[PDB]
Amino acid sequence: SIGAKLALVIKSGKVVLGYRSTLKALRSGKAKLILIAANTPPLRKSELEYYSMMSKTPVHHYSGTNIELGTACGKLFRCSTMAILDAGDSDILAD
Amino acid sequence: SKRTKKVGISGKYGTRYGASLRKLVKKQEVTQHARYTCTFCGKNSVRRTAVGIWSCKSCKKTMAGGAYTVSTPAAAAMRSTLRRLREITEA
Amino acid sequence: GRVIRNQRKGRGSVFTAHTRLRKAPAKFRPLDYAERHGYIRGIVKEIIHDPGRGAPLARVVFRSPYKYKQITETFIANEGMYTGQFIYAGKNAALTVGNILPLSSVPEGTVVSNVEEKPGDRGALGRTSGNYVTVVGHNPDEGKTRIKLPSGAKKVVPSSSRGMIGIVAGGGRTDKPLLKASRAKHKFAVKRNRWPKTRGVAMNPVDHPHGGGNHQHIGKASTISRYAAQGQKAGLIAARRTGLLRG
Amino acid sequence: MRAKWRKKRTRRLKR
Amino acid sequence: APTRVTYRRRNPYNTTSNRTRVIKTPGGQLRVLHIKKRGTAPKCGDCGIKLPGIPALRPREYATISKPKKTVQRAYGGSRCGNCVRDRIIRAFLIEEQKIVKKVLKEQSQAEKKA
Amino acid sequence: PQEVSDIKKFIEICRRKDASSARIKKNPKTQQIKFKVRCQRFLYTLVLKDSDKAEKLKQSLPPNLQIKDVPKRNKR
RNA sequence: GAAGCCAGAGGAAACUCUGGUGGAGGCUCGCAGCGGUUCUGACGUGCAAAUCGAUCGUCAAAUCUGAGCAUGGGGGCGAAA
RNA sequence: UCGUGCCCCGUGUGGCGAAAGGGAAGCCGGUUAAUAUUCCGGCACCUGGAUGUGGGUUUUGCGCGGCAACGCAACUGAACGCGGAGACGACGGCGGGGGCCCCGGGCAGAGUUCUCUUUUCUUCUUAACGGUCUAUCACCCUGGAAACAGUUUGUCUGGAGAU
RNA sequence: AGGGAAGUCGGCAAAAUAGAUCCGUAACUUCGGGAAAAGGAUUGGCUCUAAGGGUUGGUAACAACCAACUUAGAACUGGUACGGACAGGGGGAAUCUGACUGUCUAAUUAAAACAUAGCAUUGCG
Ligand SMILES: [Zn+2]
Ligand SMILES: [Zn+2]
Repeated sequence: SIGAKLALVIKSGKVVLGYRSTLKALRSGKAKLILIAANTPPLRKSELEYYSMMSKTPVHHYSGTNIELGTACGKLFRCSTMAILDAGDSDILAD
Repeated sequence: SKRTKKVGISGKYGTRYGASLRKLVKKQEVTQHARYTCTFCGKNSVRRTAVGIWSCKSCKKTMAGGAYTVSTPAAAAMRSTLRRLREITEA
Repeated sequence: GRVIRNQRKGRGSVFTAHTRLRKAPAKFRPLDYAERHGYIRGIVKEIIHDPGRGAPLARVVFRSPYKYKQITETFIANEGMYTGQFIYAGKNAALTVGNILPLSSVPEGTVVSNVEEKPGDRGALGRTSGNYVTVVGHNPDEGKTRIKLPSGAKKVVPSSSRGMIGIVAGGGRTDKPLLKASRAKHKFAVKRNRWPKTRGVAMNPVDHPHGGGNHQHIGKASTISRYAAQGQKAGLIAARRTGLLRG
Repeated sequence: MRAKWRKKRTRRLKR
Repeated sequence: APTRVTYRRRNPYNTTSNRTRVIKTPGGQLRVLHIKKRGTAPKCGDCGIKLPGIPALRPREYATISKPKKTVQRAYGGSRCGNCVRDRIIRAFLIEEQKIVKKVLKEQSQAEKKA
Repeated sequence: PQEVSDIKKFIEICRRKDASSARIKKNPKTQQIKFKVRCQRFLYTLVLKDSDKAEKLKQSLPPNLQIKDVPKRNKR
């Protein structure tokens, strides 16, 4: 599922976790996919969707909260939004 | 090092008010003074301000909930049947 | 004898309700064109504690359709309302917690709060904490709606009466015991002078109909007729049954 | 600021 | 060495406005000095934090000082904080863009329904 | 009371019309000299080290501005 | 010395024990204050038309208290004599 | 000339009530037989009203700088709106500051001194109002943290960005 | 002085205990208490020792400077007495009674009285 593909991306590819790092990746234009958790503030959600619309980057709306997104990434902290920069061995880009 | 075997938070009441009343009030005292995870920011910082009022220290959001609990089972069933009726009315 | 405490409570004086810490009455917006034909959005900015009321109140700001002005209203908060939430009051509003709709626009089985007995009185029914009114029947031909009140009563109201969707916040307040006398004192010193209460059997015959005697007793049946004189009503008034029921 | 002070300024201009 | 003091005004009660501090005069006399209440900082109208850069004074004391000392050179300066102003700018721009996209989509849907 | 740290500013304050008096305080324990001029609102003072620049500045004051050296005792 | 928290020893975990931290309670000893239990008490045309001494109850609160205001006699007010 | 006319806003339309609540602004020294933050001397502040000088802005008309938090001696702002201050419980420990208390040396003065006591005691002060340099919280920039870190007497903070 | 409640309706009154450190503490119990339960060992002065810290400086686990109050241990010594005045619980076994904190008859009764939380009933959409 989405958690297994995310774990494959963590173990294989490269990611950035967090709002500021996601903004830096979107400004650099190297972001391949932007994941936004359900409990993200709506202003930040719309701003990240606008940045991804400018950068021509797909957005996946993770149904869980930031606790569950951090757990799916394998971290012990919260993560509201994240960006992947290399898919690695996963098939996360074609969905 | 557990200091009280049974009374817990009721230990401030001493030998007064009756064992059964202390046992009853223990549940509301624990549920009232416990900290909760925020629905909006996910941090464990939601605490009761007044009766029915639950505020989060981090994101500064104030919610209306139960008297001693952040949400009541009646309100949860209300949400469930409400979304049932919303789905029925919409389609 | 003398004037009893029951009779003295109706003159006002020390028996009036407390006023200072209580800011604004909790009631709906006046019924207008926007609510009668479409919907209007308001922003919930504050959730406050009303001194003397167990239910929290909600300060919600709407816009004036006719002038350049912000209108603040005080609603009774339902369980789930939060600061920053957009609520929608009107006929075409959605069936969401905190929205105010006429009872004709809601399905049956919906529970509502601050329900109007008549369209325009800005809310009368189901206003305490943890209480709600159930929409149990509809009659489109007469424009009527049958509702069930927290007392178990069923009533028929016009379908244009408004009600906030949901259950009033602060439920289960009476489950916690009021262990100390000071807790009851603080509870009633913000409401009115009715605490503490002295029993009539511990009084004199000049003070109350139950007073007097070498032993503390009522002396007759505690059930008193409905058409008793003013001051003769002390105890169970117009009781149809008494005693503890098995159920 | 305040209307009295603004009125003082415009009265100084008018004079 | 007289170290005990008296009030200098006819209010003998320790009220909120009857606030004093102890000084030593150039005549070597330990005396009191009646002081005013502390001024509190102006706060943001949206989130409520103290606005940086604006002094904390009494309400009528603000009329004696100049305009750049009572405000910050920014939109909503001295009334809202910078984070709240930034959030207002972002929210305004995004909601106007959403209104434009919604209106274009509504016009396209209306044209499709008419056709 | 205000302190001016510039000789030319003290000169302009002396040429100001509101200046009614000037006086000189000589502190020998500290080795300094203070020139104090009384204007309408503020008393402006200039502090200098003991030197001939004090007497040069004394000459540099206008003659209409009356100047006094303060006494050792402030007798009434 | 109540919750909450820290460390150590166990226990698969849940939890158990130990040493701390913390400072709750219409908790307690007790000064002021408030009150008024006892004494063959003093005093009994007294200092006093209700006072004085020792003792006693309470002392972080259902504590004590001022000013402004409200309730006025076939009335009020009354934790009720 | 105006005392006469023309508009505009109109939802709402009184007074009393606190020498302990809210509130514009004064400190020091001296002075009388008796008054003093009131008199006298010095040094300030607030409010209202006019009205000049210097400086500032402007032929890019209503300032410039800093990424930013924001700064600077100015730096247009009617109607109509928004917000803040006024404006707030009780208790517990902790930290800073003033004043008081305590200890030591030095100058001057007083006392003790059969003996002892480099001794014991007394004065050694700096107001309002301003300038300048700093002062917990908080906020901003870089950066992205698990071998989790920072940190209080008290366990809170941090990918919603910590050290 | 000796006796120690033989006094008296009745231990009324007075005496006795009392601070701090340490050992130890029963029945009962709503597990919170009872509890300072009860019952014991000590306390003066002087001379010492030991422990508990701060600032600055490239195994610094070291130097220099500075600082005040607690705590423990030991020897010696006076004695009729060592919380030397002041200050300051007598304790225990039971019974009835009201749950407790609280309140009232100002000027003869403070209490099994009143109130209180908890419980139940009644009327009202
Ligand atoms: Zn939150
Ligand atoms: Zn803000």
